[PDB]
Amino acid sequence: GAQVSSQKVGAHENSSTINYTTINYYRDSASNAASKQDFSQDPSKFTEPIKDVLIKTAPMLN
Amino acid sequence: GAQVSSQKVGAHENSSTINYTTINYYRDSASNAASKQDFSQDPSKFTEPIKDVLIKTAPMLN
Amino acid sequence: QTIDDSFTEGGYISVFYQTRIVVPLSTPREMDILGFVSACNDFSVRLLRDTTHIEQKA
Amino acid sequence: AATSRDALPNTEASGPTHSKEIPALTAVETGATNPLVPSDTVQTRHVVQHRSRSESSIESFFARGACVTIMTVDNPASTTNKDKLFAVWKITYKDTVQLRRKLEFFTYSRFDMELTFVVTANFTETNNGHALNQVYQIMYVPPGAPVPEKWDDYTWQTSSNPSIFYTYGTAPARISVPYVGISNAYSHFYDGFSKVPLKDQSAALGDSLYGAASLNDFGILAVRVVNDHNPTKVTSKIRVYLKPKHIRVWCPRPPRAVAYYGPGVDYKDGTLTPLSTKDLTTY
Amino acid sequence: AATSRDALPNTEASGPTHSKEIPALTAVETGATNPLVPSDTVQTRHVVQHRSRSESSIESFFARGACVTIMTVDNPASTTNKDKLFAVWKITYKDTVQLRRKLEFFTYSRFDMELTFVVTANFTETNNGHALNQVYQIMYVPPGAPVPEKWDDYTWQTSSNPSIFYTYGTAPARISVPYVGISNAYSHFYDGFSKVPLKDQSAALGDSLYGAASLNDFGILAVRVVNDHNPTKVTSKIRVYLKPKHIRVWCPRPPRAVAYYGPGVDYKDGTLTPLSTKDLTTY
Amino acid sequence: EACGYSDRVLQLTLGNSTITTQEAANSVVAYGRWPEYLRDSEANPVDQPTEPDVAACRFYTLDTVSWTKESRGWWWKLPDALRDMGLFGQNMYYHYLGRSGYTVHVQCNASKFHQGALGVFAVPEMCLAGDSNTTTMHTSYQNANPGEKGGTFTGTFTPDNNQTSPARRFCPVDYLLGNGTLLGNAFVFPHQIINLRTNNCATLVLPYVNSLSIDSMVKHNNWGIAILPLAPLNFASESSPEIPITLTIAPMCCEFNGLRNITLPRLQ
Amino acid sequence: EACGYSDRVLQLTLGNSTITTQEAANSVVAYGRWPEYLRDSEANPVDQPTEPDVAACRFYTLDTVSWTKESRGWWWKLPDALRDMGLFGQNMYYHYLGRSGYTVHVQCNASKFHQGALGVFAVPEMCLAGDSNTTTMHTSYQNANPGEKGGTFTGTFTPDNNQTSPARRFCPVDYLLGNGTLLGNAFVFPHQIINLRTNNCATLVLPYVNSLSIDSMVKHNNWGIAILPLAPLNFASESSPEIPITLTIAPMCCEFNGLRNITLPRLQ
Ligand SMILES: CCCCCCCCCCCCC/C=C/[C@@H](O)[C@@H](N)CO
Ligand SMILES: CCCCCCCCCCCCC/C=C/[C@@H](O)[C@@H](N)CO
Repeated sequence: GAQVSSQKVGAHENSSTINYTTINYYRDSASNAASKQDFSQDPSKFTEPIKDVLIKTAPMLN
Repeated sequence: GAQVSSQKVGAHENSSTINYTTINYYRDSASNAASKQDFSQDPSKFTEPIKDVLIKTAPMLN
Repeated sequence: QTIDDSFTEGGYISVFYQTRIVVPLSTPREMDILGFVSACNDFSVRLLRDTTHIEQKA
Repeated sequence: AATSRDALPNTEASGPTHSKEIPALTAVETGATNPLVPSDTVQTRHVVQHRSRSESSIESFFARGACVTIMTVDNPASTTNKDKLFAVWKITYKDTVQLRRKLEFFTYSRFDMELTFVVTANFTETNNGHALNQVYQIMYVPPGAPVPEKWDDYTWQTSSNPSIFYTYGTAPARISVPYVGISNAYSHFYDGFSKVPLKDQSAALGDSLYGAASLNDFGILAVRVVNDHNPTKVTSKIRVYLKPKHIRVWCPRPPRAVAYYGPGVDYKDGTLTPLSTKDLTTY
Repeated sequence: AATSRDALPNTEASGPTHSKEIPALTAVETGATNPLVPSDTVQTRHVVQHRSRSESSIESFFARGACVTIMTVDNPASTTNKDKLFAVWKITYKDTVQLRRKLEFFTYSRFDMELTFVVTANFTETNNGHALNQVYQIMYVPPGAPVPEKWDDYTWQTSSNPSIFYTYGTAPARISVPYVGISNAYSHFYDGFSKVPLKDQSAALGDSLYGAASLNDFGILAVRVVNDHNPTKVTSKIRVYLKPKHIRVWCPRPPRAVAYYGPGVDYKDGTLTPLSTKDLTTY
Repeated sequence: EACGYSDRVLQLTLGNSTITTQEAANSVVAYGRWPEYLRDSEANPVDQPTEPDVAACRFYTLDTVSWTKESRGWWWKLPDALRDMGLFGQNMYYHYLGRSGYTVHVQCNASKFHQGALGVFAVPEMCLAGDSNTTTMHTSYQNANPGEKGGTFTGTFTPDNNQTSPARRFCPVDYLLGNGTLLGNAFVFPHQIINLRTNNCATLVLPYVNSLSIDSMVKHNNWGIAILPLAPLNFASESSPEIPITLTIAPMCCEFNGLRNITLPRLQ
Repeated sequence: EACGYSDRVLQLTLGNSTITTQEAANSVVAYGRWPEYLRDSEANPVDQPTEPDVAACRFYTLDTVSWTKESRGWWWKLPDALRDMGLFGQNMYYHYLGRSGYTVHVQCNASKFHQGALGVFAVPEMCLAGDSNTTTMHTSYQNANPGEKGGTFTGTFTPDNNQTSPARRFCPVDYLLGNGTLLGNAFVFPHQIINLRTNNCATLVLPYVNSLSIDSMVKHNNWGIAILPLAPLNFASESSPEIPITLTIAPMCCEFNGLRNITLPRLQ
């Protein structure tokens, strides 16, 4: 049941992808650690909540 | 996700390559131990920084 | 740095009159301009830390 | 598909412009924010972007153990006239300000809760007698269950309730708790009441607190020192660290600008002037 | 392809020579060092080389925990008139000499940092009273964050800042830290200033320290004893061991030949004569 | 459209009511989410719901307020503001539970010679600050819910000092959004700005927002409509000008559960 | 564009500077020729040229002048007017030879109740008439080159009479284009008209014009920018109205040859 993943490597030694192994000991999801393998989304719903899609090169008001 | 490598063996017992097993527990590279699997390079950039490559058998100045 | 620092200084943002605010008669010679700031898609932050903008003296 | 730790968009080489296209010009009145980028208003060079928003992600932003309360308990000498002091704390993130302000950047939230307990003890009297290693009992009493009235009454049996038996000097105690809300998400804010004041019915009866839902959201934490009364009195303190994991948040809000005043949004006189003096034309 | 631990080049059998080739002769003026080997100036035998440069590699050279500072904190009797002493240390490798001299063999550096904390405590007064096992709180306060003013003020909540809760008598505390520099590499040396003195502007204003960049490079380490004031006073010391891992270095330099005098390259009178007396013609 | 069509000119139609506008700055849809009925996968109350449709899902025009040099701002709460509006209020009171979205149309016209900017904001769970410094969360149900006439913001925080017989009501200070946070940031919330020189009004399409699929409309207000003067009203030279701000709102895809006898609240 | 685009609304961007305009009468490109670098087939000076690019090829805003009922007109010379402008002036003085095109943007806004028409003209080799009737071609280098502040036209020719110590300067009469020819005909030259009722400004894109591929920028001025009131400024009823005329100019595809020590001219 071992879950193997990739570490986004910062400062590399004078020493190919590096990995880290994770295994869940408990039956309850809540007991589990944070994956940190999270997703980004486009701000649109907040920065441009307007009915009629807007084109930056053209006049906002027309 | 286990990383198996070779130990450069020093003083051998009256007892074929010997190996050691390594596994990364953390998601962050920084948390990881030092591989010590490092590389050497030729001193040239410091011992012979001269524009015109030099041949030891011949006159340095010509 | 998220603090006042000579070494990591950002520079100066200033505003001026290119020509001049012109208005006809029967109209207000004075008006207000509102200003807004936001981050471009190339913007990011790091090294999470506790803020000074809130406290609990006691 | 876009990962929190993926490199931000590269800056593209941009030359001069003499066109009918007006990116710089707009109308904030519409409710929208101009999606502009350096290359739209100035001549830019080509730049390969390596920077990431990894550390600013919802999980990353809260992925830190925060102190929500300090519980005080004790174990006196059998003789003392005053009762053995056992602690009863009503679970919440509002007794302290730091974590509360962060969670409050948003209206609704959802998450598995990780509680870590740091226990420290000490001697109170210029005495010299000693005390054997203490064992604490942290009992979780959910709304409805018999709340303890004595450091040693029947309730501490915990037949059904979850109890943590911590041993002094050992690695700080820790337990995980699922998303236990009676709603589809925790409400950082409730613009209403738990009761409806009915005309036909006496004023005092239909009355209730503003912004307050379940009189007893999540029950309480009942802590005590299991060890029997000791000749020499020893006072202990239990610091509770709360960390929100596997977390999700909805509907963003402007951060708390002025000193917190109670469990609600209420502000208090003399604290309403946050901003400092700084002239319009001074750098 | 050549590994740090690969056997050095074998010595090749070399016979007599009567030629126009002049290896022994050269010209250091060019800036270069004669790549000569025993077989070039003398008759050598064949030797199979087993020796390695494994231990002299950049990582191997620094792969050792070095003491960078000693923090002093305490926990007095409630009554004492003087304040409970909590420590505040500005993070750096220059407070001590050993590790600093090693890092300084080079201009620029890059590396993940491993901090190990050795904590030792003791009694100060010819008293006889005792004290329950102490629990230390090592809080990391980055530049900009509210620096603690009291062993017990609001800042210790560490809602966002990283804190290590160490328990006395247990295996020395340890944490890892990535390459956190605002630059592409740490600068062991900065031949310049954080400010540009502008004519048109008052002398005192444009002034700044020589060789000093960010007034606050990496923030500070704020340490305290979490336990409440104890009748009998106990003084503790926190020794911080710093080890540079996954390290890289650029532009080599001549080692510090004379006694360190402050955070910069400054030397002080009376310490400028390192070398000892030894005659030109004496073995 | 080369054919004529434009951002500034719109026509909204719900049930037997239609709204027209020749000077609009487009329209805003809160969090990009258009109002919708409760899905089976997300449903809670098992009983056949009551969906008034056109009878309630139409445009109600509240009491017109007056904007002046002195005005600090106005506030309303949903559904509270519509509680007495025809068939919508009737169905809201007859049922234990109810959920609803809204199309908020704020009307405010003037002249090419007038100045001023109205900051129109739609705030989820708009909890406001009380008038007391000796006690907290004490604002009475009657005062927290003004109904159609709504409430107003104050440029100054003046604490209720009558400990004996407390006013038990809100003290919403303008620059602090009436809730402890800086107004300058209210823009993170679904909104539009009514800038006299650019537009007659503001149109906000609000979805049903909440920690629950459906709730008590009488006990709890889902949305808060805050209107503050970002830039003060100003005309030609008149020292004390004035212009009306008319607020028209329409419930959407609204539905109700737990039917019983009508709820007669103690609103005074 | 049914999408929105229009002749009146433009956005010009050069280096780190950007100009916007919502009320323009299109833009003019002198003789239909867009500024360009010196071609190999047409090149003269054999040395590797200095091309400042973004450092000099950007928008410099000169000192804003005031337009009134009394104003007879204003004049400037290129490159003279930009001689003290950041990196462009520096590179111009350090080199023996230099060539450059320009994007001239004349800004002048008012109100729907104001009247007036500014005749903005780009004249090649704009040689102006002197103040002397006893001698000719006598106007001194210092006076012929006003720099950024430019010069001005006169409704009347008044001869320098001080034979002993001559003013040695220009007497450019408005109706004669300051050079012996009738103003009414200045339109044969690359130009635009700033008619208050129609537009805020005038945009002229000027190419490098001259009998030579490249020349002495310090000794010789290639272009002359003449601004005269075709129709006098006029407002509501005010007897003495006023409006600013701001002149912003940007060097283009500019390049330099014959590098040496900096040229320190006797400008006074
Ligand atoms: C032995 C230890 C057991 C610990 C038991 C803990 C269970 C109770 C956890 C309740 C979580 C409350 C988190 C905050 C919720 C608030 O925001 C609410 N007012 C919002 O809905
Ligand atoms: C709970 C413990 C957290 C520990 C936090 C440590 C983060 C700060 C580490 C800073 C590393 C500094 C290393 C030396 C850098 C100097 O050489 C600089 N002057 C050079 O750029």
